[PDB]
Amino acid sequence: TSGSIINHANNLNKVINHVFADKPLISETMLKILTIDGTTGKDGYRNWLD
Amino acid sequence: EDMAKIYGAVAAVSKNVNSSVTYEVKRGTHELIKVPTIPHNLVLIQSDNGK
Repeated sequence: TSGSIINHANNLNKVINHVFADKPLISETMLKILTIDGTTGKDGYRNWLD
Repeated sequence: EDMAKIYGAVAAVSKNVNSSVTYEVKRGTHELIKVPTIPHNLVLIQSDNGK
């Protein structure tokens, strides 16, 4: 349903913004693995959480 | 510190619910003008002698 997809997309962005704010929840070692393909750290974490 | 980050993220999701909406119902409503004088169209024509 469109409502479920819209709700999930907005909630996913809100969580990602909060986890990366201030001191990031996940370490730099994980970000290196997720960014090895050229994607940004925020983008790589968002896909993996999904 | 990790748990504080996790709990705060969940709280933000819970605060994304929507309470209600508010709007103004005005369609179909028009203003009224006020006409001061009645438009009579009568004229009196009389001869000079008054006949």
